[PDB]
Amino acid sequence: AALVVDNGSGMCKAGFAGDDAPRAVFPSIVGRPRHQGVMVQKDSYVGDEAQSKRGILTLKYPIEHGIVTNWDDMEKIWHHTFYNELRVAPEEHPVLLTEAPLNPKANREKMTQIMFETFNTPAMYVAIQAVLSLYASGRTTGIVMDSGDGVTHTVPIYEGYALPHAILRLDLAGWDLTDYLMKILTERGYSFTTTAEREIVRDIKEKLCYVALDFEQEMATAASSSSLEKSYELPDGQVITIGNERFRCPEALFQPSFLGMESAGIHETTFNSIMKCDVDIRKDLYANTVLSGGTTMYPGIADRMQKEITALAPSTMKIKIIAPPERKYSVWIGGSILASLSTFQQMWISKQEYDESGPSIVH
Amino acid sequence: AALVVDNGSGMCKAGFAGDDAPRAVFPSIVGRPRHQGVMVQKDSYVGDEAQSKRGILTLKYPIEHGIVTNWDDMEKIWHHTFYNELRVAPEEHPVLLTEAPLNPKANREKMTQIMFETFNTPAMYVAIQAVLSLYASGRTTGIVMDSGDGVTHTVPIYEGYALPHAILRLDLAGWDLTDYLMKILTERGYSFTTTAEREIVRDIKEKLCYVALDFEQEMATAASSSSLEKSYELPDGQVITIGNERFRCPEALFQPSFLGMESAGIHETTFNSIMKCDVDIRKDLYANTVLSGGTTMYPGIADRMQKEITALAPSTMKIKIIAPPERKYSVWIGGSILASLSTFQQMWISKQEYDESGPSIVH
Amino acid sequence: AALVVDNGSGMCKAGFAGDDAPRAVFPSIVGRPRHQGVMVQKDSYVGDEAQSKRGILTLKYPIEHGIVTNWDDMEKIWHHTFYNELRVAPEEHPVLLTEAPLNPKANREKMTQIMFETFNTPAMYVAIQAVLSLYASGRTTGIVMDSGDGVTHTVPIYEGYALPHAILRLDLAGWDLTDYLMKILTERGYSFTTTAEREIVRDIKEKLCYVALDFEQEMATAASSSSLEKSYELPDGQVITIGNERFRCPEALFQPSFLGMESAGIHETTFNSIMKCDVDIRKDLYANTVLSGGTTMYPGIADRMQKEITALAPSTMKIKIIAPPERKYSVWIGGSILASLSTFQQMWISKQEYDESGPSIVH
Amino acid sequence: AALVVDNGSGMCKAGFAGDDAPRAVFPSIVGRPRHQGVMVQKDSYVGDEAQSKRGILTLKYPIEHGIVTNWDDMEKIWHHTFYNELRVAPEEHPVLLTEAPLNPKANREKMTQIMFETFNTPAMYVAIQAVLSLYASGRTTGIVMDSGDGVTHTVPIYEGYALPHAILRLDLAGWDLTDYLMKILTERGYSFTTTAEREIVRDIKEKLCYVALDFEQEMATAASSSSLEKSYELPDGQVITIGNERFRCPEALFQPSFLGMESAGIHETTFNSIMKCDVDIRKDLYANTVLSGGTTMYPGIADRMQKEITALAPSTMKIKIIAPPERKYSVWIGGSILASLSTFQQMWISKQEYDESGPSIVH
Amino acid sequence: AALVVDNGSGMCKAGFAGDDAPRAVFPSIVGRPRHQGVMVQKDSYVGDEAQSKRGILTLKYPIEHGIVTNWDDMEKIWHHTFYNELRVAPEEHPVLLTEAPLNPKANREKMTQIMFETFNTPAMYVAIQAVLSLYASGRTTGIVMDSGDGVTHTVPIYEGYALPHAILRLDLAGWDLTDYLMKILTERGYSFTTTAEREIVRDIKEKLCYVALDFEQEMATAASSSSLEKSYELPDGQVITIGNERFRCPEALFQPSFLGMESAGIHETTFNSIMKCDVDIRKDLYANTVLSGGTTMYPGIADRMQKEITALAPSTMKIKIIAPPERKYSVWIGGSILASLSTFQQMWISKQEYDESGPSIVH
Ligand SMILES: Nc1ncnc2c1ncn2[C@@H]1O[C@H](COP(=O)(O)OP(=O)(O)O)[C@@H](O)[C@H]1O
Ligand SMILES: Nc1ncnc2c1ncn2[C@@H]1O[C@H](COP(=O)(O)OP(=O)(O)O)[C@@H](O)[C@H]1O
Ligand SMILES: Nc1ncnc2c1ncn2[C@@H]1O[C@H](COP(=O)(O)OP(=O)(O)O)[C@@H](O)[C@H]1O
Ligand SMILES: Nc1ncnc2c1ncn2[C@@H]1O[C@H](COP(=O)(O)OP(=O)(O)O)[C@@H](O)[C@H]1O
Ligand SMILES: Nc1ncnc2c1ncn2[C@@H]1O[C@H](COP(=O)(O)OP(=O)(O)O)[C@@H](O)[C@H]1O
Ligand SMILES: [Mg+2]
Ligand SMILES: [Mg+2]
Ligand SMILES: [Mg+2]
Ligand SMILES: [Mg+2]
Ligand SMILES: [Mg+2]
Repeated sequence: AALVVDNGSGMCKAGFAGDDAPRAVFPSIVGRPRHQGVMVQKDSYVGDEAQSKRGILTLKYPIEHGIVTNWDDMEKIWHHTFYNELRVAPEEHPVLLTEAPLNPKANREKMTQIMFETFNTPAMYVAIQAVLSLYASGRTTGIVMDSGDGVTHTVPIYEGYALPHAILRLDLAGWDLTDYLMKILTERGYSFTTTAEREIVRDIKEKLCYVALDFEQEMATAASSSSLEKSYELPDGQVITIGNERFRCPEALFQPSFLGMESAGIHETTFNSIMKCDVDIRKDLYANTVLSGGTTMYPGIADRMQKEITALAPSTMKIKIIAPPERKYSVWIGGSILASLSTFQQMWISKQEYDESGPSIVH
Repeated sequence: AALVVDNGSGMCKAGFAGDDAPRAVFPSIVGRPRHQGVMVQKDSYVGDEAQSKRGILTLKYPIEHGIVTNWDDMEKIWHHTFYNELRVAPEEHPVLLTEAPLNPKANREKMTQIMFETFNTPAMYVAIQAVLSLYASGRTTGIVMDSGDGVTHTVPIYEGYALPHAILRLDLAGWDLTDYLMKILTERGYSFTTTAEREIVRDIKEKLCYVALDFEQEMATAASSSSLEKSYELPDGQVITIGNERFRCPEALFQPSFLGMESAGIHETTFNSIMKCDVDIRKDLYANTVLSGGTTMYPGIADRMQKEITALAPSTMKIKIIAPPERKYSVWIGGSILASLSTFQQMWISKQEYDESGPSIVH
Repeated sequence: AALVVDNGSGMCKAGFAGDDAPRAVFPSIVGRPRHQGVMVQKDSYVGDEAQSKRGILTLKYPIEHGIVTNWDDMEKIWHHTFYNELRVAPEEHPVLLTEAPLNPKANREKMTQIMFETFNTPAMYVAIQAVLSLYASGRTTGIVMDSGDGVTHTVPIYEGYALPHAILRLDLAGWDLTDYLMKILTERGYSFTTTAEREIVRDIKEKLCYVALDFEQEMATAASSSSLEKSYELPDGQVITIGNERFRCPEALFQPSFLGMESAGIHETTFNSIMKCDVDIRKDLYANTVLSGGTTMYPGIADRMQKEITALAPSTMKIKIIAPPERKYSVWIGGSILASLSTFQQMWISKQEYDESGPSIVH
Repeated sequence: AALVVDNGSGMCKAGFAGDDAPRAVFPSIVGRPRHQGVMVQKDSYVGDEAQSKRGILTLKYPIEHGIVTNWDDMEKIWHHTFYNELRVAPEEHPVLLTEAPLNPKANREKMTQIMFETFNTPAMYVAIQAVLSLYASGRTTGIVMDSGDGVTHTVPIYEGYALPHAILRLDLAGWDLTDYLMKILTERGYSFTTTAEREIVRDIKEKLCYVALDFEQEMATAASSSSLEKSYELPDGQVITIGNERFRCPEALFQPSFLGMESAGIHETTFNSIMKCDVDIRKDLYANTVLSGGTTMYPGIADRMQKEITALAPSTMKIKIIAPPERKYSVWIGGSILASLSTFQQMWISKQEYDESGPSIVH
Repeated sequence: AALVVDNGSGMCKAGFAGDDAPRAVFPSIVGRPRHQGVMVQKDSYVGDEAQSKRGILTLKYPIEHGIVTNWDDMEKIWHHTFYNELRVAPEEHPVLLTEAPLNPKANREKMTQIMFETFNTPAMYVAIQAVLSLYASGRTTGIVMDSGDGVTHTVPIYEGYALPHAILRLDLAGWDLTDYLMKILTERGYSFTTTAEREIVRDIKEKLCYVALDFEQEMATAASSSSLEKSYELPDGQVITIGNERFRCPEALFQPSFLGMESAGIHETTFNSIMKCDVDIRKDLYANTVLSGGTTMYPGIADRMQKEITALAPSTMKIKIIAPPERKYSVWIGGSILASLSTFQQMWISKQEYDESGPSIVH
C-alpha cells in the first residue's frame, strides 16, 4: 500500500492509499526549548508533542508559504510522520507527496533527494494539490480554489486537461489571517506576541471567525448591538470577548488591502483564472467551482464566493460553488484515490529512474 | 444500398441512396488537444465530438478550398463517417463521392485509392457537385451556382449535356465570409482569433447575416437608426451587438473587392458562365438558374441575384432564380437520386476495373 | 395515293399526290451533339428536332448544291419523312422524287437504289424540278427560273416540249446568299460563325432582306438617312440593326461578282437561256417567265427581274414575270398534279423493271 | 520618315519606315491600381510600366479579338507609343496602321478620327496585316496565315491580286491558348486567376509549349515516362512542373474542340481558303504558305502544318510552309517596306482628303 | 510646427515634426496612492513621476493591447504630455497621432473628440504605426513588423500602396513577455506580484533577455554549464541570477504556445502576411522586411527572424531583415517625416471639418 502525505504549510496529513481519511493529522511544527533544564528531556518536539509543551518552546514552521525553508526540521517532521505516527518502514511503500503550483524547482528536487536517499523509498510521486482536490470531488471538469496555511491557488481543469497558463497563486492564506487577527485583537487590549500565543489566536480564528455575506451591513450590525459578540476562554482561564473581529479577519480573503496587499481577493482570483481560459469552457468552470483546504472552512464562505462571482460573471451563467463538508481533507482524499488507481502505477518515479536520470526526473 | 457521401470543405453529409435526407451531417473537422492531460482521453476528435470539446482543441479542416490538404485527417473523417455515424461496413456498399470541378487530378485519384485500399469498397464513383444539384431540382436544363465553405462554381447544363468550357470556379465561399466577418467584428471591439472562436463567428454568420437588396441604401439605413441591430449571446454569456456587419459580410459575395480579391461576384460569374454558352441555349439558362450549397442560404440572396442578373442580361430575358428551401442538401439529394437510377448501375467503377486499369480509371 | 417528296438542298417538302400543299415541311438537316452528356438522349436529330436543339448540335446538310454528299444522313431524313412526318409505310405508295437538271448521274441512281432496296417502294419516278413548277402554274409554254438553297436553274419549255440544250444551271442560290450576309454583317460587328448561328442569319435574311429596284439609288438612300434600318432580336435577346445589308445580300443574285463568282446574274441567265432557244419561240418565253423556289421570295424580285430582262430583250417584246404567291411550293404542287394524272400512271418505274434492268432504268 | 505601328490585340510594335525592326515593342495593356495609396503615383500605367507593377494593378487590354473595345485606353497606348517610346511628334510623320480583315467598319473609322483629330497626323493609311506579311517575305504570290493574340486570318494573294472572297478569319488565337493553358494547369493544382497571373501563364506558354508532330503518340510518350516534364520558376520562387500540357495547349490550334469551339483548325482553315481560290492558282498557294504572328512561334508548328495540309491536299502537290525565324515581326517589317515604296506615296490619306470626304475615305 | 505623439500601450513618445528624435519619452502609466497620507501630495502621478514613486502607488496603464480602456487616465497622460513634457499650447499646433490597425472604430473617434473638444487642436490626423515605420526607413516597398507593449502587427506595402487584406495583428507583444517572465522567475523562487514589481521584471527583460538562434541547442548549453547565467540587482540590493529564462522569455514570440496561445509566431505571421499578397510582389517583400518597436530590440532577433523565414520561403528568395538600431523610435521618426511633408498638409483634419462632418470624418 502506498503512503499519501499531504504536507502543506500548516498541517501534515498522512495515511495509506485506499483509506477515506488520513490516519495522522498534526501541526507541521518543530519546537525547541527556550529555557534551561534544571531537572536531572528531548532536544526538540514535533507536531502534537510540541503543541502540548508549547509553553516552554519556540515553535517553528519548516514550510513557509508552501516552500520548505528549513530542511533539517522538514526531515524531523517526515521522520516523525513515518516512524511515530504511521509506524511504517518507508523503504517498503511508495510515497505520494503534494506541492503547490508555481513553486521553486529546487523545492521538489530536495523532496525527491530526501525521500530516496534518507528514507530510501522504492517509488515516489509529487502531485499538484488542487488537482487532487478534483479527484476527491469525483469530477474531471472544474476550477479548484485551494487555500491552506501558506498558499492559495486556483487550477482550472477541463475534461481532464489542465490549463497551466490559467493557474493563479496567492501568498495570502491562513497564516496571514492569523497574523491579521493578532493585529486587530490589540484594539481590545489583547496582546499575543509569542509563537505559543500565535497558536492560541489560530484556535480563536477557527472557532469564532466567519465570513459575512455583506461586510458593510455586518459592520453596522456589530456597531449597534452586541449579538455578534462571542467569548473565548484562554488556556489560563482568562476570558476574551470579540465582536466585529469575527468577520473582519476572514474579510481579508476578499479585500487583501486590509493586509496592505495589492493583490485581488479569492473571488476575483477565481474569476480571473476562469477568464484566462478559453471562452468555450468557462460555462463549465462557472458551474464547478470547488473549494478546498482549511482556509475555506469559514462559515458562510461558499455563499459569499457565490455572491461575489455572480456579480463578476455574466448574468446568464450559473455560478455553483462546491464546498463539501470534508474539504479540509480533499487534497489527501484525492491523493488516496490517485495512488490507488491502476492506471497510475506507471506514473511512479522508481529509485532506479532517479539513479540514472538524477533529480531532474521529478520535473 | 449505395452510400452517398457529400464531403465539401465545411461539412460531411452521408447517408443511403434512396433516402430523401442525409443521415449524418457533421462538421468536417479534426480536433487535437493543445494542452496537457492531468487526469488519470482520445488523441483526436472528429465532427461533433470536436465541436463540443473545441475549448481545449485545435480545430483543423482537412479539406481547404475543395482540395484535401491532410489525407491522414481525411481518413479519420471517412472512418468516423462509416463506423460511427452510418454504422455500416464500407466493404458491402458502393460509395458515391462528390467533388468540385476544376480540381487537381491527384485529389480524385487519392480518394479512389483510399476507398479501394483502405475501406475496400466494392464499387465507387465521383460525381460533380453542381450536376447532382440539378438532379435534385428535377431538371435537365439549367445553370447551377453551388457555393459551400471552400468553393463556388457554376456549371451550365442543357438538355442533359454539360458545357465544360463554360464552367467557372471561384475560391470565394463560406470560409472567406467567416474570415471577413471576423475582421469587421474588430471594428466594434470583438476579438475572435482561435480556431474555436472561428466556429463561433460562423455561427453568428449563419444566424444574423443577410443579403441586402440595395447595399448603399441599406448602409444609409443602418447609419441613421438601430432597427438593423441584433444581439448574440456568446458561449460564456457575453452579449455582442452587430449592425451593418449583418449585410456587409454577405456583400463580399457580390463585391469580392471587400476581401481584396480581383474576381467578379457570384452574379457576374453566373452571367459570364451563361455568356460562354451558345446563344441558342442562353434563354433556357436564364430561366433555370439554380442555387445550391450552404453559402446560398442567406435571406435575400435569391432576390439580390435576380436583381443583379436582370441588370446584366437583355431586358427581354426572363431571369428566374430557383432557390429551393432544401438547397443546403441539394448535392446530397441529387447524389441519392443518381445512385438509385437503374441506368447508373453501369457507371460504377468496380474494384476489378481499378486493379487492372490503375487509378487512372477515375478520370 | 402516291407520295410526293421535294427534297432540295435546304428543305424537305413531303405529302400526298392530290393535295394542294405539302403535309411535312422541315429543314433538311441532321444534327449531332458536339458535347458530352452528363445526365443519366438520341444520337442524332433530324429536321425541326435538330433546329430546336441546335444550341448543342453540329448541323449538317446532306445535300449540298443539289447533290447528296452524305447518303447515310440522307436516309435518316427520308426515314424521318416517311415514319415520323407522314406516318406512312413507304412500301405501299409510289414515290415521286425531284432533282435539279445537269446533276451527276450517280446521284439519281443512288436515290433509286435506296427507294427500292431500303424503303421497298412499289414504284418510283424522278422528275425535273423546273418542269414541275410549270405544271403548278397551269402552263405548257414558259421558262421556269427555279432557285432554292443549293441550285438555280432555268428550263425553257414550249408547247410541252423541253429544250434541253437551253437549260442553264447556276451554283448560286440561297446558301451563297446566307453565307454572303454572314460576311457583310461583320461590317457592323455582328459575328456569326457556328452552324447554329448560320440558321439565325438565314432567318434574318428571310425576314429583312429585299431586292432593290435600282441598287445604286438604294445605296445612296441608305447612306443619307436611316429609313431603311430594321432591327432584329437574336434568340438571347440581343438586338441587331441592319441597313444597306438588307438589299446588298439579294443583290448578289443579280451581280454574282459580290461573291467573287464570274457567272452572270439570274436575269442574264434567264435571258441567255431564252436566246439559246429558236427565234420563233422566244416571244412566248418572254411572256411566260415563271419564278419558283424559296430564293425567289424576296420582296421586289419580280419587278427587278422584269426591269433587267426588259433592258436585255428587244423593246417590242412583252416581258411578263409570273411570280405566284405560293411559288415556294411550286415544285411540290406541280409534282402533286403530275402524280395524279392518269396519263402519268405508265411513267412509274416499278420494282420489277428495276430488278430486270438495274439502276440504269432511271436514266 | 513615316511611322509604322502594328497594333494587334496583344502587342504594340512601332518604329520608322525603312528600318528592319520595330523600335518599340511592348504589351498593349493599361493597368490601374486596385488598392489604396497610403504613401504621400500615376493614375494608370501602360505597356512595360504596367507589366512591372502588375502586382498591384488590374491589367486591361483595350483591343479584344482585333477590335478596340476601349477607345480611351487605346489613345493612352498610342500616346505612350509616340511620346514615350518613339519620342516623336506625330503631327510631323505619316502613320501606317494595321488591321485584321473582316473587322467592323466603325473600328477603322475611329482609328482614322483619332489619328487626324487627336494626334493631327498629316497622312495616314490602314493596311491589312496578312498583306504586309507577304511584303516581308519578298513574295507576290502566297497564302499568309497570320495568328496573333486575338485574331487568326488567312489571306491568299496571287501575282499581287488578293482573293477577298477566300479570306477566312478565326477568333481562335493566342488569347484562347493562354486561357486554355490556365484551365489545364488546374489539373496539377496550379491556380492562376488574376490578370497579373494571366501574364505569368502567357510567359509559361511562350517558353515551354510546343506543337507535337503526332498528338496521340506524344500523349502516350508523356503518360509512360517523364522526359517531357519541364520546370518553371514563378516570380515568388515557387517551381511548377508541367508535362503533357506543353503540347496540349498548342494542340487547340489544330483541334479547336478542346476549347469547345466548332470551328476548324488552322490547317483546315488554310486548306479551305486555298480551296475557295481558282483551281489554276492553288498549286502556287500550296508552295507559298507563309506563317506570321506570335502564335506561329511554337516549335514544331511548321512541320505539323506541312503534315496536316499534305494529308488534305492532293498527293501530287508540293506543300511548302514558309516560317521565317523573324515571323513575329513580319507584319511590321512588311509595313516598313510598304511605307518606304515610292509607288505607295500616293496611297496616303492626307488630312485634306479626310476633311472633305469625312471618315468614309478610309474605306 | 506639428506635434507628433506616438502613444502605444507601453510608452508615450512626443515631440515636434521635423526633429529626428522624440523630445518626451515616458511610460504611459498613471499611479495612484494605495495607502493613507499622514504628513500634513498629488492625487495621481503620470509617467516618470509615477515610476519613481511606484513603491507607494498602484500603477495603471490606460491603454491595453492598443485599445484605450480608461479615457480619464488617457487625458491625464496627454495633458501631462503637452503641458509638462513638451510645454506647448495644444491649441496652436496640429497633432499627428498613431494607432494600430484593426482597432475598434470607437477608439479613434474618442481620440478625435478629445483632441478637438478638450485640447482644442486646430488640425489632427491619425496614422497607422507600421506605415510610419516605412517612412522612417526611407522605403516605399516593404513589410513592416511592428511590435510594442500591446500589439504586434504586420503591414505589407508595395510601391506606396498598402495591401489591407494582408494586414495581420497579434495580441502577443511586450506585455505578454513581461507577464511570462514573471511566471518563469518563480521557478527560481523569485516572486514578483505587485504592479511596481512588474516594472522591475520589465527592466530585467530589457537588460538580460535575448533571442537564441537555435532554442534547443541553447537549452542544452544552459543545462550543462553556467556561462549564460547573469545577475541583476533589485532596487533593495537583493541580487537575483537567471539562466535559461534569458532566452525562454523572448522565445514566446516565436512559439506562442509557451503562453497558452494558439496563434503563430512573429516569423510565421510575417510569412503568412507575405503569402496573402500577390505573387508578383512577394519577392520585394522578402527583401524588405522591416522590424519596428521596442519588442524587436532583443539581441539576436533579426538573425532568428531571417533563419525562420528562410525556412518557410522558397530557397531562391533573398530574405533580408532590416533592423535599424533606432527602430524603437521608427514610428515616431516616420511620423515626424510625414507631418513635415508638403504633400501631407492637405491630409490634416481641421476643426471645421470635424464640426460639419462629426466624428465620422476620421474614418
Ligand atoms: N474550521 C476552520 N476555520 C477557519 N480556518 C481553519 C479551520 N480549520 C483550519 N483552518 C486554517 O487552515 C489552515 C491550514 O489548512 P490546511 O489546508 O489543513 O493546512 P495546509 O496549510 O497544510 O494545507 C490553517 O491556517 C488554519 O488556521
Ligand atoms: N443558414 C446559413 N446562412 C449562411 N451561411 C450558411 C448557413 N448554413 C451554412 N452556411 C455556410 O455554408 C458553408 C458550408 O455549406 P455546405 O455546402 O453545407 O458545406 P460544404 O462546404 O461541405 O459544401 C459554411 O461555410 C457555412 O458557414
Ligand atoms: N421569305 C424568304 N425570303 C428569302 N429567302 C427565302 C425565303 N424563304 C426561304 N428562303 C430561302 O430559300 C432557300 C430554300 O428554298 P426552297 O426552294 O424552299 O428549298 P430547296 O433548296 O429545298 O428547294 C433557303 O436558302 C432559304 O433561305
Ligand atoms: N515564342 C512564342 N511562342 C508561343 N507563342 C508566342 C510566342 N511569342 C509570342 N507568342 C504569342 O503571340 C501572341 C501575340 O503575338 P503578336 O502577333 O506578336 O501580337 P499581336 O496580337 O499584337 O499581333 C501572344 O498571345 C503571345 O502569347
Ligand atoms: N531593449 C529592449 N529589449 C527588449 N524589450 C524592450 C526593450 N526596450 C523596450 N522593450 C519593450 O518594448 C515594449 C514597448 O515598446 P515601444 O514600441 O517603445 O512601446 P509602445 O508599446 O508604446 O509602442 C515594452 O513592453 C518593453 O518591455
Ligand atoms: Mg491544505
Ligand atoms: Mg455544399
Ligand atoms: Mg425549292
Ligand atoms: Mg501579330
Ligand atoms: Mg511602439
